[PDB]
Amino acid sequence: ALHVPKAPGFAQMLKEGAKHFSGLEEAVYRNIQACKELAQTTRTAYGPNGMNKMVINHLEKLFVTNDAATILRELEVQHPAAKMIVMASHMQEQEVGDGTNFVLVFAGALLELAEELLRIGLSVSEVIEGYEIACRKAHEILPNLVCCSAKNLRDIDEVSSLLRTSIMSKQYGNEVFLAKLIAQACVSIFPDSGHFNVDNIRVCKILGSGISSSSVLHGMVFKKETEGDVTSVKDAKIAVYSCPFDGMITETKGTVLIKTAEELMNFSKGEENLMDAQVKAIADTGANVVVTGGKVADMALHYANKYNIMLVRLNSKWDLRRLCKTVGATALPRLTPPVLEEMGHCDSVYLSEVGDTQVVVFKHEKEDGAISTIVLRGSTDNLMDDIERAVDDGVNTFKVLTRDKRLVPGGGATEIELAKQITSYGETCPGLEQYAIKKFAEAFEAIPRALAENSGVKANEVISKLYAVHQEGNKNVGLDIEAEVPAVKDMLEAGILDTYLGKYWAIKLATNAAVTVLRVDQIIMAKPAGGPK
Amino acid sequence: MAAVKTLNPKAEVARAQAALAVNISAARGLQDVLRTNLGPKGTMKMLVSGAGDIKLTKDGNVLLHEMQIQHPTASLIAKVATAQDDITGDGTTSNVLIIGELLKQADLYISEGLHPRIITEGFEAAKEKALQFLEEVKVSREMDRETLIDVARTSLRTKVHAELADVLTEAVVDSILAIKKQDEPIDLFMIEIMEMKHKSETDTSLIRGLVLDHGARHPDMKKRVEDAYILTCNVSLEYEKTEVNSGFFYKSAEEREKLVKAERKFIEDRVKKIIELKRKVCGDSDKGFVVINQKGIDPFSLDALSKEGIVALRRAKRRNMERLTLACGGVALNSFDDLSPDCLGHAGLVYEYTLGEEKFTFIEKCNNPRSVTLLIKGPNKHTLTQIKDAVRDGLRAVKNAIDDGCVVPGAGAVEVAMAEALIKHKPSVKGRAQLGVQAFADALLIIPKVLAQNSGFDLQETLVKIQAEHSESGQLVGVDLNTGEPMVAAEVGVWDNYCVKKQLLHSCTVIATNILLVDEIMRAGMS
Amino acid sequence: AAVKTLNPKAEVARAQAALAVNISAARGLQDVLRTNLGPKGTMKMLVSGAGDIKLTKDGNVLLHEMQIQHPTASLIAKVATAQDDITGDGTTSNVLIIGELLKQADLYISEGLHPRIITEGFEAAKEKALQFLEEVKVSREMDRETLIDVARTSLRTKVHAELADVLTEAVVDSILAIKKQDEPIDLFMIEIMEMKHKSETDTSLIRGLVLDHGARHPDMKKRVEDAYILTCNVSLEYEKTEVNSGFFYKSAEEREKLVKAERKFIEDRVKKIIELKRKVCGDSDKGFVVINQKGIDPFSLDALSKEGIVALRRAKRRNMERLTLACGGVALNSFDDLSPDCLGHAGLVYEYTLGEEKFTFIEKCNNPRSVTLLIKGPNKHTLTQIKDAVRDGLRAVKNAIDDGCVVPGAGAVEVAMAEALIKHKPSVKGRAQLGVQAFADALLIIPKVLAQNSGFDLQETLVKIQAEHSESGQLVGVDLNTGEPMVAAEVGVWDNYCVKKQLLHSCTVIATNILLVDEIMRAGM
Amino acid sequence: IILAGEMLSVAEHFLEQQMHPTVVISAYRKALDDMISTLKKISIPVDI
Ligand SMILES: Nc1ncnc2c1ncn2[C@@H]1O[C@H](COP(=O)(O)OP(=O)(O)O)[C@@H](O)[C@H]1O
Ligand SMILES: Nc1ncnc2c1ncn2[C@@H]1O[C@H](COP(=O)(O)OP(=O)(O)O)[C@@H](O)[C@H]1O
Ligand SMILES: Nc1ncnc2c1ncn2[C@@H]1O[C@H](COP(=O)(O)OP(=O)(O)O)[C@@H](O)[C@H]1O
Ligand SMILES: [Mg+2]
Ligand SMILES: [Mg+2]
Ligand SMILES: [Mg+2]
Repeated sequence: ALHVPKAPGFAQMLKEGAKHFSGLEEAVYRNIQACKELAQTTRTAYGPNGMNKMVINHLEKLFVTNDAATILRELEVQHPAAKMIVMASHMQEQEVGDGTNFVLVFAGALLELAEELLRIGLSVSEVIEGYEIACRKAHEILPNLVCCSAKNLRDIDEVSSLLRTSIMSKQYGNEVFLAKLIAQACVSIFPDSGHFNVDNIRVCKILGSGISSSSVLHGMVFKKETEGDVTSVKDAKIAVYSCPFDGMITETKGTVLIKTAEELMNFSKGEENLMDAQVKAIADTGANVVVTGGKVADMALHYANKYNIMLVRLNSKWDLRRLCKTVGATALPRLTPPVLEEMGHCDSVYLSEVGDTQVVVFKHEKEDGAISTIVLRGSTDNLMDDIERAVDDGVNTFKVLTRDKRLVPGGGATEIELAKQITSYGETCPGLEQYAIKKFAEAFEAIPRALAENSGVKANEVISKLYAVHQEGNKNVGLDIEAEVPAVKDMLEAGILDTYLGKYWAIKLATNAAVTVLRVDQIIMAKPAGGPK
Repeated sequence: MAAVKTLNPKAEVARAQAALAVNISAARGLQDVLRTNLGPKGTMKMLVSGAGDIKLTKDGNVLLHEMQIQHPTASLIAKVATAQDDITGDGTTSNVLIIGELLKQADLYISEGLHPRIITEGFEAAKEKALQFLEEVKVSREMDRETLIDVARTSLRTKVHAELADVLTEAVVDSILAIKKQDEPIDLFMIEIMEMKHKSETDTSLIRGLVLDHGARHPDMKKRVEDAYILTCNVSLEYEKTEVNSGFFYKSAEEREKLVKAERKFIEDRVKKIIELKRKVCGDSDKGFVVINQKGIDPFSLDALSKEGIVALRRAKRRNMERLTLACGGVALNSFDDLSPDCLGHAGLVYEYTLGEEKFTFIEKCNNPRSVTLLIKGPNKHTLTQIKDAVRDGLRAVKNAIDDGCVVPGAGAVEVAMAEALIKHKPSVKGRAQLGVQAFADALLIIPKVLAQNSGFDLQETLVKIQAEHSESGQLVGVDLNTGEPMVAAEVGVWDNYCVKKQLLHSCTVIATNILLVDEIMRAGMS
Repeated sequence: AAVKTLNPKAEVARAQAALAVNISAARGLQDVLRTNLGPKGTMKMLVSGAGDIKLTKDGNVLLHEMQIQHPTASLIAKVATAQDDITGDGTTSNVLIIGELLKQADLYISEGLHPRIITEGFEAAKEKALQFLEEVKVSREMDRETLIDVARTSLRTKVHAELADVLTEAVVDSILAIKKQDEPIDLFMIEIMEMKHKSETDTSLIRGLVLDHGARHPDMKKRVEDAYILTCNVSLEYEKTEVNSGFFYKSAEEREKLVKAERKFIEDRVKKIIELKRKVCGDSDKGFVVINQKGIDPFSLDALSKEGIVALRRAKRRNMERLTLACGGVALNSFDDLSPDCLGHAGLVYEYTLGEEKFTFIEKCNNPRSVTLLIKGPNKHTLTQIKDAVRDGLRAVKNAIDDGCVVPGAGAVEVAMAEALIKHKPSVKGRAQLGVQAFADALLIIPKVLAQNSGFDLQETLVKIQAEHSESGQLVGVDLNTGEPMVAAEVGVWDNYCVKKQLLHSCTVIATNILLVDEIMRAGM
Repeated sequence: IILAGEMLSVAEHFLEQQMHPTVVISAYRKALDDMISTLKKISIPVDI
């Protein structure tokens, strides 16, 4: 009478390390608690007043940032429900580029309120149906909340003003300068064709001079040196070769069969003459810069130096393709001289040193080109990485604006308006789904609440003021960051705007993740065993 | 203790009633776990692997495979369910439930001193009668689109969310009707199932063509060709080494260059054959070639093809040869010795889609494709896996319905009627096998019980309501999962595959009979 | 679970797991103890850790001697222990009925029924069953024949047939001897002495006492025909002063005088005994036996033997009352005022030597109100088995005497009760009819187990018996030799009414409590 | 036990909303006083 045996049936047949959780308390409440914990971990990094977190992964690498997706990626999340929410956040990052923290916070609030509803008496099916109805209502409402449109994407000032809000959450203090940089870089790209490519914006991180010294270059920068003696060309005529800069050899097996003394004495001289002829044929087309994707032979280098030809050796084929795009050359597969169509052109190619790193610069004087690069300076590697993350967020925002030009007021104004309208709609709806609809509406309060908490004010006063102001009829009013007391101000005139498409996708994904978590009723976890990767 | 333990000391043995107790306990445990899967109102289970992969599922076979169980009887039942899934593609949870209830009902009499042999004899007599009744009750009907839609709904609603099921029904029925040749067996290999991971779950749809998970490897090839000729080939266009160890011998750099230029003549001949065919077929820029190759293409040949405005794909799947020849309508070529415009397929639109680091090529707007693809879209990997399993079940269900014109009313109506018929037939069975017949009928009654239980209603009261309605009316009334009242499953549209029911009866009876007759379990292969 | 979070080293079974665990344990106990029921049951060998051998088919002994560490097993063991302590019979039936009640209840619970409805049905069925038991009991005058029938019905189920036949006469005669009209029966007045020198059939009843100790001084007589019994509780050995006396002398003569004078206190009481003996019997024909609860030192033994007095020392405390009731004297704690009227009389006293142990027999009493049973057997385990059997038989006969009623056995009463419960079932509202049916089926386990142990088949035998009962209305049981229905009253298979009532009450209560347990939890560490 | 658990559960909501525990404690004490008052008000007498 001192031991409780395992119940007969499945409990006894379970494996040695496996776990089985079933029912509300064992499974659903535990999943909700785990998701709430994850949301709490990421909550403090939300908004302009969000705080960076220094995360060290299993490889002893240091990450400091407030980008929610990066933080979740570097955290070794183990609880499977939190894993599902992290997958939702990563999907939001991949689809849009911003709103990962919104997805996480909204999902956490939804799951918390779902636990509340389950405790007061509702069933899982009713809560799920209520959330689905409320999500449909929110997606219907949102297009009516659009305040203005981009209406121009070739203007530097307009694009910078549009992109300021996206890169104000990260790098709050100095966002105008970064906005101008990213606006110039994006306007260089995005030709008359409506298609915009994110990969056409390259980022080069050169350490030392503070991030205020960063600039935008219409071309590319490679952190390497020239093979030859020539180190500067002012009327570049780049000829790109994907093959090694050496005499091509057979593919099965090549052996030099010598049968007489004369052949032995003439072989090396003939090979050298052939290489010289090939290099001179290349040079006679006017080409003065040669870019090769492979190694450079010594004889080829010597003959290129004789004919005053600049040699650059690109290790990665991705860089070779990007250079071909940005110059206008075709990567030849042999050592044949390039025809006039395949010959690339650039305004200036030269070797230069920035800080203590030698770089090769392919610079265009024109305000155009397929590929543009941003040279990031700074006093720390981590700082430059964070600035690069902010640049990526801004570029993704520009891409979204190209896809959809509609914008909604930021600073929690859209969330408060959505909450108010969904609460109004849910009151008219009878049945047991009204509780779920009202909780879905209330879950939108977590965004202004997080903003107010991070700004250091009382969230409740801010939310009450927002409801009041939206009650008179101002739907473009959000909280004011630059105030020590809870206060609100108009966001349309302040320019604090976030993309409509981002909000739409974030709401959809967060709702889907919360519903998917709620649908689970049993968990059968296998023995963790190993799995290093 | 026993003989085996005497001969082999490190042996585990269960004898006489111990074997029956062990087997019945294992069956009861499996049944207790799988009770909650049955029906569209069943609960969704979450499975985490050792590596941490998350799988949301409701399928009985999928759940059984991902169980953390090492029991022998569980292994036997899992094998039976695996066979059921392999052949009919549905009814795994019903299989497990019926086996467990058969064993429980048999034990209910065996514990009263009755021998298992009599129970098995009653089981086989009841199975014969039940098969006769199922033959009587099936609804032979030519199946237009509506009946197939009803069957696909009856499966997919049980597998996934209602709205996702509504989309998947149209998808699966249209695909099956597209690939179905007249009075010919349906080849399910001709429906490619491709997963993309960017849109929502309801964005999955049917493409009247083909989708390939790879794209052109040359940046200069066209990303979208409006009018396209299709060349499906199984010829390697990359460099090939001689089988008999050739090696090259030269005495000068010029000779080496000559040998290098002349070592690609063999491949260049085939490339120029393709180029000549393309120039003969289309002399303008309106049309174009898409060359899908099962074998690789080296960069030289890719460049040579791109210079002529030809998009080429390499390393295609083996099944894609048949799929393209059935969709585009060309001829798969293993050599270019005699290639003519008549062997070229056609496609009304070919374009490439980029998703992250993966390329997808769409071959659609075919004339009358006999092979289509089901593009599965979702935000999560586990969502994609769940949709793929549901689509497999729906495809199997629709194909099963097409195979035989009959279809069986669902919602447990058939089991209720079968149990009543067995009870009526019981006096005709001579001897104590009437006990086995009664046990078989009560075991068949498990499906409405579990359906009513999962729907939240009372079990016994709902079942007696259904049985009373069926007895007084004679109709095939099932369980209405919304109200618990009797409902005519035929009129509403809750249909079940006749082959699935027949397989359930046969396999469940066979395995239960074999298990009941087991009187010893031995593990003495060690040492 | 919630509990495991507070205490990580806690074992918890919750919801259906608790029911499964409890019912599995009950079924295991039932499966073990099925084979015990009825005279056709099977002997069980019980070997302890030290190697002791016990042969028994008693339910309580078997329950205590299995190696079980289960909570439900512990609860059922406590219930059976109470049953044995109060009534002395029905432990095996207790376990069987509890197990069958839980099994029948689970048969309906697994269909989604809530256990509360089952317990309500159990309560209603128990009330109706007690009413029927009151209606069916047979009030009789407990003569010798009826008591013999009851004793046989117990002993035949506990031991071999011929041994049971001997023990019937022994038990019935002892109970009739010690029982005073209109007075509760004191079973402490029946001494159970065991000897290990002859066959098991030599167990008999002695109209007196047998003492496990004999005379210590060799010169005392080994056999006295007519004796006066002096039952006393007075120390006859040297006693030390309570206040640390000590002796002080100055010569050897003084030491001798002090040695002689220090025995005067005990010598006075010895002289009192001797003078009383001389006054009572002035010849050598009569005898004098002194049975003392306290010790007697060798000096006093020698002094008594010089007068031809048999003296026994360190007797059992109960033997004072037993000798007072049998011989008829009075137990004395002092010799201050002793008269020839304080002496009991015995018509024969003799000593029997068995190996290293000696026994004293006190027979031929006038009207012994306290007797002894001499268990005899060649083995220790045989003696233990006979002791358990005679305990059960004495309890059965005492129960039969206590209330003038007795119930027909052989499973007849359970069959009739089940039929009456089924007939009464429609009168019960709600779904408690399911609990009533479960209770009736649980009650039907006794004829089923009897049929199995007799070697027949359950269903056919049970339907034959039920059909006979329905057609005739008589109390028909199970004929363990033919399997046919048989009237238990006519053949003499009787059961104690108190035992049946206790069975019903205890089984219903424990089953109701177990069915209502939804969590088994061990978090005391 | 149930009441104490529920009161702590509902106080956690306020502790997570930048409310100092002393305010919650004062509110709870006022609530307890009014609970005592109401319970005494709705009581009924009994003759033993
Ligand atoms: N100057 C500002 N004043 C008030 N709110 C702002 C301001 N800039 C940005 N926000 C708000 O910050 C939120 C963005 O938070 P962020 O840290 O970018 O999370 P995510 O990256 O998940 O979008 C937006 O909802 C926006 O309304
Ligand atoms: N809409 C519905 N209403 C009532 N019963 C249904 C409905 N859909 C399906 N059913 C019944 O529920 C059962 C579903 O079984 P299912 O969960 O698919 O088990 P398996 O996967 O083993 O086939 C079928 O037998 C069918 O008769
Ligand atoms: N000679 C007999 N013929 C038929 N039935 C009998 C006979 N003797 C006893 N029985 C039945 O067998 C049962 C014996 O139970 P028993 O082994 O004494 O269990 P317990 O020791 O727990 O009382 C009694 O209920 C009685 O009705
Ligand atoms: Mg952001
Ligand atoms: Mg199915
Ligand atoms: Mg007994």
